[PDB]
Order: sequence, then C-alpha cells, then structure tokens
Amino acid sequence: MVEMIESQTLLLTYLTIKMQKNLFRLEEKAERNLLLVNDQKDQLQETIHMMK
Amino acid sequence: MTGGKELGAAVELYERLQMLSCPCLEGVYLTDPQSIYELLCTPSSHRLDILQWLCSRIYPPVQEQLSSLKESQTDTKVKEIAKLCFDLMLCHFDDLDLIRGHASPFKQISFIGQLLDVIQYPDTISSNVILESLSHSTEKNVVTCIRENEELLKELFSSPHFQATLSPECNPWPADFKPLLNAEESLQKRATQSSKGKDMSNSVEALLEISSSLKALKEECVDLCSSVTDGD
Amino acid sequence: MMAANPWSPVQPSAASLLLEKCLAAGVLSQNALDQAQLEAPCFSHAEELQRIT
Amino acid sequence: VHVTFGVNMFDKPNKDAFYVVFHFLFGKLDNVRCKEVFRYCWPPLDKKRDAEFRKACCEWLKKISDEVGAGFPQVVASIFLSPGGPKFVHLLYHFARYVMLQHIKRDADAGNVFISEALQSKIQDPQKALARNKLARQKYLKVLQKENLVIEEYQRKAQLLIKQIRDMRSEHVALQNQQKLAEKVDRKISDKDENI
Repeated sequence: MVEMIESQTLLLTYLTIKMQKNLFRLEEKAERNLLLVNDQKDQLQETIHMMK
Repeated sequence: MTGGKELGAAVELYERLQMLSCPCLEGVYLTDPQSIYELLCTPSSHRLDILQWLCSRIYPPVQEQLSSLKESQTDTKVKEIAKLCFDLMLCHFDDLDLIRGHASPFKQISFIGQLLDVIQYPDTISSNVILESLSHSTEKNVVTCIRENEELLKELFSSPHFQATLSPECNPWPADFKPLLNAEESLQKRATQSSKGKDMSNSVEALLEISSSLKALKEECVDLCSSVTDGD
Repeated sequence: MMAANPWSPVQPSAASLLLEKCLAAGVLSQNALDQAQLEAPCFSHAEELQRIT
Repeated sequence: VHVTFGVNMFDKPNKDAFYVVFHFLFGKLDNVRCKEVFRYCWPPLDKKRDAEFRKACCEWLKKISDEVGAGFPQVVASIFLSPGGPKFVHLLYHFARYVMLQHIKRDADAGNVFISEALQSKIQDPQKALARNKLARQKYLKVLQKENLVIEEYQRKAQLLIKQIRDMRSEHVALQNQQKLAEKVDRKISDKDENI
C-alpha cells in the first residue's frame, strides 16, 4: 500500500509538471498576442483623436 | 514598486493564518503590512515556531520530534523542518535559509502559501475527531485516500480532454487580426523598448499637469462659461 | 466546409470539461476546488499597456 | 484489431504490445537513441528482427537496472522470450516510473529539480506518504484550475479587443470622409488673424 500511494503521488506530480511547462508557454505567448493587439489599439485610438 | 506585491501577499498569508487558527498569533494583532511582512519574512523564533506549527498541522508526528528539541537546538529544528519540507516536495533538504528566513521574500511567501494550502479549512467542525487514537485512524485514512486517488485517476484518465489539459493551446484570434500577430520581429521591438514602470508614471504626471492647466483656464474664463444661449 | 461564428461565446477549457466531469462523477466536490482556488491575475503587462492607452 | 492494449494486455504473453510499449517508452525517454538502437530491427516483423529488438531492449534495460541498481527489477533476457505475466508487468511498472522521473528531471524548473530526488525517496511511513500525496493532489488541482483561467481570460480579453479595434476601424472611415467635406471649403486660413 505504501508503494501504491507513492505511485499515485508520482502520477499526480508528473501531470502537474507536464501541465505547468505547457501552460506557462501558452500564457507567455497569450500576453504577447494581447500586447501585439494593444499596439494596434493605441495608434488607431490616437489617430482617431487627431481626426476628432 | 516591486515589494508592494510581497507586502500584499504577506497579508494574504497572515489573514489565512488567523482563519486557520494559528496559536502563534494569539494576541499578535498586527494591522501594518510592513510588520506583517517582517513577521513572515525576517529571521525570528516567532516565524520558525509558526513554520513548526504549519509542519505539525500537515504532519503531526513531527510535533513530538520538534518539541523534543530545545531553544539551544533551533538549528536542529531548522534541519528537521527542511528535511520534512524536502520529503513533502516544498524545498531542498539543505534549503535551511528558507526555513530560517534569509531567502528572498517572494520565495518565503510562495513556501508559506504551499504550507497553508495543505492545511484544509475547518468548515465542518467535527468536534470529537481531534484526539481519538491516531494509531487506529491513520491506516483507514491512507486506504480511503488511496481509494479516492484510484477513482479520481481512473475517471480523469477516462476523459477525451485528458491530453489537451496536459498540452494546452488556444486561439481566439480571427483572420482580420492575423497580419498583426504574424509581424513578430517588427512589433515585438516596441513591446521590449517600453520602460513600463516609468511610462505609467509619466502618463499620470502629464494628465495631472493638463488637468491643472484646464482647471485654471476655466477658473479664469468664468464669464465665457455663462450659458448665454441667445447668441444669434 | 462549416465555418466558426466570429460571435461564438468563450469556448470551455480542457480543464472545465475535466473538472465538470469529475464533479458530476463525485470524484471531486466543489469544497475541494474552493480550497484549491488560485487568484493569479493573467496577462498583467498587457493590462499595464492598456491602462496607458 | 490485432494488438490488445489496456491494463490486462500483459496478463497473457503479448509480443505486439511488448514491441509497441517498449519502443514508445524508449522513444519518450530518449527519442534520438531510440531511433538509433532500434534503427535496423524496427518494426520487428520477422524472426531475426524479433531477436535483435529483444536483445536491444534487454541491453538498454540492463543499463537502467545497473544505473538505478537496487530500485529496479533485475533484467534477465528470458523475460522477453514470452513477454507477459506479473514479472513482465513489474519490470514495465519500474521502467514507466523511471521514464516519468526522467521527465520530472527535465520538465521541472531549475529551482524545482529536487522533486525528482524526493520521488526517488521511498518513504516508509504511511503518514508522511499521505501528507506528500494530498500536497501532490492539491498542486494538480491548483494548476488544472488556472488552466481554465488562462484559456478563458485569454478569450475574454481578446474578444473585447476584437470588438474595440473593429469599432474604431469603422469610426476612422466615417471621420476620414467628413474631413473630405471641409477640404473643399477652407481656403481662407491666412485671412483669419488679420480679419480678427
């Protein structure tokens, strides 16, 4: 039983680490994808202010 | 700047220590985030005996072991706490200076949060189950948790979503945005050249000057602010 | 082919279609996700730029 | 239709699940050395390639049985002649545990590498094993809950900007046509401050 629960611990912690490394990679480019669209927001909103 | 997030997270961990009824806060009524941050982040016995209470909440057999160790054996308490936190997958067994309080505050905060998480909240206060014989409780609780874990792992792993959670990707972006999102080597230069904690400050600074100038011009132009609508 | 509607709502995560399932199967309970909440605000420098704009 | 998998696949001698699952575990362990060591025997369709594949699996797993030593089920080439029953299962369990540890030693952070040595520590107390195990289960749930928050909030913040930049892309075009009405009228700018 002690080797059985420590086989469940290894399954859980392996999955957590597999998620962390792939999820941080999604979050890293998700912020850059939002920043690349706020660049487009800022200049367009400012151009519209001059044209107003 | 920076340490304002470490001050705020010290209050999170301190209110959670009160909710979880830490006896090492009995009468210790701090209301200053700096004093709260120093209680959780400075090298003190007060903090080390809090870490011992957190260790005793998670793993009660350490409480006999750490109460066998005196004031003059505190650097032995530090090593058995670090050795427990290594067995618990929280730090290295030589991470003694996280246990003392000489590590960077965000590391101490992240470590204390990973202790307070495992100390499940008292939501259904089952008054009698506090001290009935642990030697005829522990094996039941291990078998019930092994069963919960077999059921939970067998029913997580029955989901078709169970490789997507482990390899996540997302795209909200439609075709009319993809020319921008492909322009990486031109536009990411701007996104790295912004000075951020400066840019935010100078933006509020100019907004205050222009607001003051616009206020003063309206406190001069009072006759011109009179609603004489019949101009024509 | 079919096409996606550009006005489709937020699509559920691979996590929700695993959590909802484990709650409906009783192998989790809400009280064990509540005692596992994690308020780390996402994309906070994309907000830092938006607030300047 | 010809190769049974799942839990019970090794309750009987099963060469084709043995070929697949061992090439897989070597291929997730070391994808380059798998593509070399099995290069001449993969797939093991014949009676020579069956012997070469079983040799190569036994010699890599004996290295793991010498490298992990007392933590590993002693590798003997007879096990692969008729691959099945609980002595084949037990070797495959410790092989899978070794490949998962060889991912924790690769896919944890530079500060978190010690979690491999912790999961190499076979705790013998059922209380500290239960405490370690709850902590592992709750760390899994906390990352699974933030997977929703990242996937959902990326959609929330993007769909807002996908509207705002489409709205402004039309208001710009209204203004850029109103402008081209005034461009016809004003040719009396230099007159203004004199005539004031």
